[PDB]
Amino acid sequence: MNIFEMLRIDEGLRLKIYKDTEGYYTIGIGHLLTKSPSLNAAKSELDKAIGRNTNGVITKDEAEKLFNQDVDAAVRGILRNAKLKPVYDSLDAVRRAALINMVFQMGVTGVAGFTNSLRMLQQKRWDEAAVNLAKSRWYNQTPNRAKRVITTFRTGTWDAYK
Ligand SMILES: [Cl-]
Repeated sequence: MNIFEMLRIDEGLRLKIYKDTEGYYTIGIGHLLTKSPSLNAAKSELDKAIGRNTNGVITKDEAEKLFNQDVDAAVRGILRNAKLKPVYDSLDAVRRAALINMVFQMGVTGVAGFTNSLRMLQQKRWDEAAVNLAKSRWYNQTPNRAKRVITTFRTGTWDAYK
């Protein structure tokens, strides 16, 4: 298991524009295109991202390229953030992946927001963190996924993704 596989499971793969759990326009492997409710806005962001006139549809390869860019950006985002880097540096590899997953879904800013949990993570207080992390909209809105990530922080293993 690795971050790529992990995330491919949590986000799925879709080759035509679609709406995420928040009703936003996305494609590929959780690649967010726009929060604009406008589908043409979406198609516009898409062609721009791909480098061609897609007409809302992309190939596998294409999606994979997006994904690669997106994991990369998420790591880097993490390392460039003053609240997050330290956390990341204190964790083990599996747990690092868990952190990366959260940033890929909700962004730096959003994860940087979980102050208390970050601290707990930093202290390696796993059960405490798990609980605290569960007290969030994230958990309430996307429970199966959040449960998987949380368990990952809690156990430091991949069992949730079996
Ligand atoms: Cl879910």
